[PDB]
Amino acid sequence: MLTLKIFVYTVVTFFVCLFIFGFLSNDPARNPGK
Amino acid sequence: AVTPSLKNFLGSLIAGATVLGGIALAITAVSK
Amino acid sequence: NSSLWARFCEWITSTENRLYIGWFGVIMIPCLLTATSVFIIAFIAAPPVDIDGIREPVSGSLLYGNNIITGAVIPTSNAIGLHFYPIWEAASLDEWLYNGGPYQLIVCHFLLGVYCYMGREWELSFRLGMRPWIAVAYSAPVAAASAVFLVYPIGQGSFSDGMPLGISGTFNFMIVFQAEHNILMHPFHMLGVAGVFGGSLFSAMHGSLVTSSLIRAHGYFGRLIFQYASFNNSRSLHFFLAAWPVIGIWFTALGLSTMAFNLNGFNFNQSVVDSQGRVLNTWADIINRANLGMEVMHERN
Amino acid sequence: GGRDQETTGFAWWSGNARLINLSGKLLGAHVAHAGLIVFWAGAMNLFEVSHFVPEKPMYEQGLILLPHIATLGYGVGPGGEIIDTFPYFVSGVLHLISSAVLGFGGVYHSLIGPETLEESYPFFGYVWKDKNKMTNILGYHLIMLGLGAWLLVWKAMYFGGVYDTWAPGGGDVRVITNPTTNAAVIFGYLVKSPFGGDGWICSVDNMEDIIGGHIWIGTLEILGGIWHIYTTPWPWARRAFVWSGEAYLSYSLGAIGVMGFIACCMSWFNNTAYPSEFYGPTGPEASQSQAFTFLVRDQRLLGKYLMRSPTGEIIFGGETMRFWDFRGPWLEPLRGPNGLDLNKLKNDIQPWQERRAAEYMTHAPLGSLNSVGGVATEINAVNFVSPRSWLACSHFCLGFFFFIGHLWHAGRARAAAAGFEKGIDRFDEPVLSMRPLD
Amino acid sequence: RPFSDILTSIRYWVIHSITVPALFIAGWLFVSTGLAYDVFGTPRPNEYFTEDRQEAPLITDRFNALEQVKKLSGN
Amino acid sequence: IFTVRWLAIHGIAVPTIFFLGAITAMQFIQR
Amino acid sequence: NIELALTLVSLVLVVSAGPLVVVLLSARGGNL
Amino acid sequence: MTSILQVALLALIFVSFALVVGVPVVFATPNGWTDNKGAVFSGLSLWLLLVFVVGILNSFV
Amino acid sequence: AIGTYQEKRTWFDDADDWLRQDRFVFVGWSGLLLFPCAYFALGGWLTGTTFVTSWYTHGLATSYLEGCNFLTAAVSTPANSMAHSLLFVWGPEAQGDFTRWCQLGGLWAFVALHGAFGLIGFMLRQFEIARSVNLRPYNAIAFSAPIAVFVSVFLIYPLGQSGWFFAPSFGVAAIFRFILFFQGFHNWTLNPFHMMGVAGVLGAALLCAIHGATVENTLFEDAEETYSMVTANRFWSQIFGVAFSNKRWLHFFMLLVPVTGLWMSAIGVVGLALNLRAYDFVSQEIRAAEDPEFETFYTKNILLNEGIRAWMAAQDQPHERLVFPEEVLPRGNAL
Amino acid sequence: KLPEAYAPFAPIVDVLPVIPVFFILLAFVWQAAVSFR
Amino acid sequence: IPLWLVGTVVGTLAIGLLAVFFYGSYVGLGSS
Ligand code: CLA
Ligand code: CLA
Ligand code: CLA
Ligand code: CLA
Ligand SMILES: C=Cc1c(C)c2cc3nc(c4c5[nH]c(cc6nc(cc1[nH]2)C(C)=C6CC)c(C)c5C(=O)[C@@H]4C(=O)OC)[C@@H](CCC(=O)OC/C=C(\C)CCC[C@H](C)CCC[C@H](C)CCCC(C)C)[C@@H]3C
Ligand SMILES: CCCCCCCCCCCCCCCC(=O)OC[C@H](COP(=O)(O)OC[C@@H](O)CO)OC(=O)CCCCCCCCCCCCCCC
Ligand SMILES: CC1=C(/C=C/C(C)=C/C=C/C(C)=C/C=C/C=C(C)/C=C/C=C(C)/C=C/C2=C(C)CCCC2(C)C)C(C)(C)CCC1
Ligand SMILES: CC1=C(/C=C/C(C)=C/C=C/C(C)=C/C=C/C=C(C)/C=C/C=C(C)/C=C/C2=C(C)CCCC2(C)C)C(C)(C)CCC1
Ligand SMILES: CC1=C(/C=C/C(C)=C/C=C/C(C)=C/C=C/C=C(C)/C=C/C=C(C)/C=C/C2=C(C)CCCC2(C)C)C(C)(C)CCC1
Ligand SMILES: [Fe+2]
Repeated sequence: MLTLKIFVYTVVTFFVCLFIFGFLSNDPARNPGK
Repeated sequence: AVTPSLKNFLGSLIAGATVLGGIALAITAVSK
Repeated sequence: NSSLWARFCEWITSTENRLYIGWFGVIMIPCLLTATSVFIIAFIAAPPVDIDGIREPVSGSLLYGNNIITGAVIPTSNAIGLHFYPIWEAASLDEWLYNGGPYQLIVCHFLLGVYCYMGREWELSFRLGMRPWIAVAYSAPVAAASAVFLVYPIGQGSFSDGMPLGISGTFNFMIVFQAEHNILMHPFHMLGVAGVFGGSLFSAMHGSLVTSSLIRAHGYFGRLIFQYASFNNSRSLHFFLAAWPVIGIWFTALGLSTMAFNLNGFNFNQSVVDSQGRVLNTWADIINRANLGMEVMHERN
Repeated sequence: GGRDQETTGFAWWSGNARLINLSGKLLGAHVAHAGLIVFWAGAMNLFEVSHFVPEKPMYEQGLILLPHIATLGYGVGPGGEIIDTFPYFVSGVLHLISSAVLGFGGVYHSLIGPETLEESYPFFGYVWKDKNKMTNILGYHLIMLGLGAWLLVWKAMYFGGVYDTWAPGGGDVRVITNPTTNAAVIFGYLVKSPFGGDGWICSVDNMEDIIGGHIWIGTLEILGGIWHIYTTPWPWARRAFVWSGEAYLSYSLGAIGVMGFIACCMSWFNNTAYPSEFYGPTGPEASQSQAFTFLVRDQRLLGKYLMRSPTGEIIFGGETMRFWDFRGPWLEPLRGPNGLDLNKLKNDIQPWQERRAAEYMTHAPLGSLNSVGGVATEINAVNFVSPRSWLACSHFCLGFFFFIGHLWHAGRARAAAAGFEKGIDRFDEPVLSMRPLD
Repeated sequence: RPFSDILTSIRYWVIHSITVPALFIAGWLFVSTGLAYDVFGTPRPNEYFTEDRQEAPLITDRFNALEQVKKLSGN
Repeated sequence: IFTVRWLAIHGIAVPTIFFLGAITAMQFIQR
Repeated sequence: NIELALTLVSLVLVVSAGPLVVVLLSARGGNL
Repeated sequence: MTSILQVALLALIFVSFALVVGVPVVFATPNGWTDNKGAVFSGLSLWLLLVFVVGILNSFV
Repeated sequence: AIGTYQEKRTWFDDADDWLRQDRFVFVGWSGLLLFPCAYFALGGWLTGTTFVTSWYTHGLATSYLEGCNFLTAAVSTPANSMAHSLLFVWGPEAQGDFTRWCQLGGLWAFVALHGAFGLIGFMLRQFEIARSVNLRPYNAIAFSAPIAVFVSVFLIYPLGQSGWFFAPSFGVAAIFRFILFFQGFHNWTLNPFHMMGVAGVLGAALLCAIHGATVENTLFEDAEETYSMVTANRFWSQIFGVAFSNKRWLHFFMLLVPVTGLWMSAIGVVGLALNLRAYDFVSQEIRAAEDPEFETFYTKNILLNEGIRAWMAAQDQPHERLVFPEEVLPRGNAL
Repeated sequence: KLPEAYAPFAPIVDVLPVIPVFFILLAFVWQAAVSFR
Repeated sequence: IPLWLVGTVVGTLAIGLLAVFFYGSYVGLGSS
């Protein structure tokens, strides 16, 4: 059960880190013509 | 009017015919 | 992110995929897939669950003498209440299944998935260069899902009160909810019924009017209804189509959220009385008699 | 000088949107709205005081503000009894007069005054894209909020005190002497899960923790205010956020909707920052009090109303077993390390505990929109819906609406930043440049 | 002729200044005088139950229902 | 004057006003 | 009785406090 | 005493109603604030002073 | 004068010309059936909710005069003794006595029949207006669904039952009573036809919301379509997986979903009119009977239906004169 | 209840809390007077 | 008479009628 707990925690942390870093990667919203 | 029910039903028939005639005459008069 | 020359970042945000993943999809796809797999598995085969800690193992698995209509994923045991019950807390997998843990797993993963689904809707609204309010419209069914799966357990203090993930389970949840909170008489659910009926009404009218107009509209509707149509321009008509069902469902979800915290529907029992004080029955107290039947039969004890 | 749709591009149903770039008129609207908030505060405080009988409990009379003032130890004695109603009246009156001042100010800056005060008053002028000045305003308001939190701290510590409902023999206006400033204790409330048991910050169980957390938040907000006044956002901050008025409104809406949900849950569950002597029994508290009073009544004339928790503790039996996490001032004295112990339930029970339990049983948060108490299958005999139910329902509704508003405004802010607010460019579209195979 | 013109004009207000209150008062006398109970058959608050009948009335005869309702009511 | 729209509006309104008066009167009724 | 009459008077005065301002602006000054 | 407080507070009620009626129309009417600044400021000062004296009477009572 | 091939003007031509004038309100020939019938249906309902009582039919006080509000006011159906009598003012019962006719509950029959004919007149009005401007009458075909629902639940269902008593009375609370009555007796939720109808209604609401949101969001900046079909198609292809590539078929689907749902609901209620109901699964019933420990949400639903029936029949069916002693009323603790 | 000195002024207080609704209606009626510019 | 003033008056009377209806909902018949 503890192994499952650690595995699930690692999976969730990995996916949330991917989410956060991905949104940090996206270029800021800018207007090319203005 | 052999029965009160038949008398009432015939009265209703004539009343509805009167209503239809009235609406027909109204549309006729208001047409022109 | 930034994996192998940012190839992973390029692929996640790539719009050439048949289904746009997106950074919100990075959380939706695993969450929704986990919820889907666990729901399918539990529906197909799962031991009976004590929906209440009275030790009455309600069964909702197909293999346990159920059909699609009757089959359901039983809510979590009332003994667990609002406690977090993942697999690693139960003494064994059998105990986890016996207390209805799959229901919390599915509900949590599915709620996260639908939230990230609103997120993906925004992401592809922004990527394709259009106005991002399809997520706002989708917030209505998501709001109702949260109300029935998360807010109602929170208010009632137990996940056993959440809607079972089934059809007959859904009907039982609705019957119980009417018994305990008089859902029909609450103005917010009344407004939600108005929203759904008007949504169907306007869907039918819009379909018929556009189908008839597409010979290759405004005058027909104007002569039909005596007040004519204010939404002469198609943009306003389509905003009205968006707004009516959306806010109706927002308000029914909010009504359910309020009843979660024990704010029931209108109670007009004994509203009208005789001169001597004798209670004169109305439709309200016949609804009350029905509610009494549902309430007494619910309390299996 | 209200302009019109053609000159601003916003119709009357979006009229306030015309104030995005009118700094002075926007400030006037904000001050008028603050005057509205304070007007309602004072008016409802006065209304409830006019409709408040000290002998009855506040929750029996549907009072919302009066519990809030009483929780600060204003005109309340031991056990939740009311000594005098003057503090509540003066609170309401001061709110009303301050609201008059704020309303006069809000009418100013809006009807007549500098429409755009960017040049006349450079200190108060701001451009949404101007990160430095927006951070200056943010830091000023962080300093104000930290000062408010420290004012609460001073009220609790160096004043008459705060109403501690966990004091022995019920509760009373206690003066906090050693608030728990331990960082680990303070932040464990954040780290605590928001599920049953832990409960997140809604599980605070003593005014010491509340005042310590308020000390910490006041200090942190002061430090953040001086930090933001003297700093510009980092390149990552400038890259990860949309810098426009509607973007800031979106951020505030999301945070404030989260806060609304938090307030709903804390008012529904917490009974230390929301003492049950004023706001009435928590739903879990009502059920546990029902079980406890049935237990003592049947003992007057163990398996009937006691069982074993899944963890192992001794808890109340029946459908109230789901509420075994409830921790009340009237129940803890007879609670041992192994849940509830029979010896204390046999001897420790004082009459005040039984009286409070019966009172909480009678006034359960069950209710209806007709202000009719009891389950939906109950005749019209009583008129009571607990203030906890009203607060939780209203603030959940408001929090959900403001989350929806965050969604709307954040979508619109991203569109405006990227130029999609008008629509899809007719000449060319992002879709027309992509492969037809979806 | 259009709504704006007809409701804006004072002729509508003056002609309907003596009629709308007249209809409101007509309804008020219709209710207060008890004529509504007499004409629509609604029992008054003091006659829901008679001395003979102390429960909700029930009509069994399908054809001979006029006399049954006459008996069940106060009449 | 006695147009179709006139007839429709009056048929919808005169009973409406009468019923509103009746309802308001019974609001303050005995018991 | 008298308290209800005073409440009604206060309510109508409040209800007119705003419409009075808007009608005054519409007539006097014309800013509105 | 009590009657003096009641009359002063009724006067405050009426002055506040007058301010509600006047300050907005004074501000929004063209050339309104100009040439009437003295009148509106005197009204506001009277309202504030009357609130203060009402509070003083309340303290005495 | 005017006609196909030099046809002399007749009275019918003048009447048709007057009835089809482009005045403020299109009367049309169908107007003669719609306006009287619809007006009298609305008036009858309003009068019944305001003045007429339900004391002598249902043993209820349901009107504004008696003390009921908008929610609890209704035009109660006639007593079960009247069976399927149309309850004319001149009928064998209430022979011209308007007061007693109102007391008999005949006002419900008045409202129901005049509303049925008003619905027929409104469908005919849709046809007439569609022909007037030469458009396909798809709106009349769409309205065939609500007419089917009304005929099934207000006319066919009571006709299949013991009388008008079990029709839905025209009222909010009364309609809720009807809904709970179906739940308790017919297990109308479990009926597959109701399932299809609710699926259609919720799908139509979904289509309304989604179409409005997407058309308003795929609008073009600043004779020609105002929103980007390609953009919406791509968005839904890459979000959901399926998207509408044709506006014609999209709007026809929006038309078809609710109409089909309501028609299947009407078929199901026709079935319920004869008590032909998908109440129970015999296999699950026997499994539960043989195995006391076995329990599912379906068996719980059956128990709740039994509770509704037994606890409501005492007041909802006065004609039966049911007096259930407290010992026989089903209870959860008695299982 | 209210203090004795303000006891006669109960009725006005009874209408004070409803005034924000009157403010939103005031915004709407002012816009109507403006004719929805 | 301005149309907006007519609308304001109609809305105020409608709000008053609604308030009267609810008051009766809380006192008199249908109030228990
Ligand atoms: C946050 C609200 C806010 C903001 C940003 C402003 C900003 C401004 N006002 Mg406005 N004003 C406000 C509220 C506000 N005012 C209110 C509530 C009133 C009614 C009393 C007025 C009445 C008013 C008038 C009549 C005038 C202005 C003027 C001005 C400008 C210059 C003011 C200045 O620098 O002198 C500041 C001078 C001081 C002496 C500072 C006093 C600060 C003390 C300490 C007050 C207490 C503040 C403290 C934080 C406590 C907070 C209380 C809180 C709990 C409610 C500036 C654009 C003037 C202008 O534009 O023309 C020149 C002008 O003529 N204002
Ligand atoms: C309570 C919330 C609130 C607040 C604070 C504001 C504030 C404002 N709005 Mg917004 N608005 C609101 C709600 C609100 N509105 C709502 C709900 C709607 C929908 C109907 C609108 C629709 C709307 C539009 C369409 C426009 C505004 C505009 C404005 C500005 C008016 C500027 C001006 O010259 O006045 C114009 C008005 C007048 C000259 C007459 C107003 C007189 C009223 C009756 C005064 C009432 C005063 C009060 C009752 C007395 C108490 C105070 C006293 C003690 C001194 C101002 C900043 C305008 C603007 O600046 O945009 C460019 C504008 O165009 N608003
Ligand atoms: C801090 C809060 C806040 C602020 C400052 C703004 C500010 C703004 N919004 Mg946003 N908005 C918010 C919250 C906020 N909004 C929330 C919470 C929602 C979700 C419901 C929205 C949804 C929203 C939409 C959909 C739109 C705006 C728009 C606008 C702009 C013009 C609005 C206007 O003129 O008012 C006009 C005011 C009215 C017409 C009055 C509305 C009256 C409401 C419908 C009745 C409410 C009844 C009752 C109180 C509800 C209680 C519910 C209860 C159960 C809790 C302006 C920039 C518009 C825009 O163009 O933005 C640029 C726009 O299209 N907002
Ligand atoms: C024009 C539209 C219209 C329509 C379609 C209806 C339709 C209906 N009404 Mg309504 N009604 C209307 C207008 C209308 N009414 C008006 C204007 C009034 C106000 C006076 C009423 C007042 C009213 C009341 C008070 C009642 C009805 C009722 C009814 C129903 C039964 C009527 C019936 O069978 O007898 C009328 C039917 C006929 C006259 C048959 C018509 C066929 C021809 C024209 C007659 C025969 C002519 C022939 C040449 C002579 C044969 C002679 C032969 C005997 C030898 C039916 C649903 C009753 C009901 O069911 O309520 C529960 C009821 O109680 N109506
Ligand atoms: C409860 C839900 C509901 C209501 C109230 C409703 C109402 C309406 N829909 C109409 C149209 C439509 N309905 C449509 C699709 C749908 N409509 C639906 C559901 C509803 N439709 C659904 C689910 C669909 C999807 C299939 C279409 C396609 C149309 C139209 O073309 C038409 C329109 O233009 O839409 C605006 C109008 C019919 C014309 C008229 O005035 O009647 C004239 C006839 C009358 C009034 C006589 C009937 C009287 C009936 C029997 C009631 C009498 C008693 C009282 C008045 C009511 C009692 C109420 C209590 C129960 C509370 C009307 C506004
Ligand atoms: C006390 C009454 C108070 C009423 C409210 C006050 C306002 C006045 C309202 C007066 C009318 C009230 C209703 C009558 C109440 C009343 O007292 O009725 C009594 C009366 C029945 O009287 P008897 O049956 O005793 O009379 C026997 C015969 O002499 C006539 O039937 O009914 C009629 O008047 C005829 C029915 C209506 C007309 C015929 C049917 C109409 C439908 C025709 C449809 C044809 C089809 C067309 C297809 C297109
Ligand atoms: C801008 C504007 C607006 C808004 C505004 C606002 C919102 C304002 C507010 C304002 C305000 C918010 C104000 C206030 C005022 C107040 C006052 C003026 C007060 C007074 C008081 C008094 C007088 C008192 C008395 C008393 C007491 C003390 C207690 C006891 C009792 C008595 C009552 C006696 C709008 C949008 C609409 C439009 C445009 C314009
Ligand atoms: C007083 C109190 C206390 C305490 C308190 C505290 C300790 C607080 C804290 C607080 C905190 C500590 C808070 C925090 C918050 C946070 C947040 C809210 C966050 C957010 C985030 C976001 C929103 C993000 C976003 C993003 C990203 C991720 C990146 C990319 C881009 C974006 C922007 C999207 C106690 C219990 C003792 C007592 C009672 C109460
Ligand atoms: C010859 C005949 C008849 C007839 C009758 C009629 C034709 C009636 C009508 C009636 C009517 C025609 C009525 C009406 C009524 C109305 C009402 C009762 C109304 C009400 C309204 C309301 C309550 C409103 C409200 C509101 C609100 C407050 C919210 C906002 C808006 C509004 C305005 C919507 C009778 C049965 C005698 C007998 C048999 C044959
Ligand atoms: Fe469309």
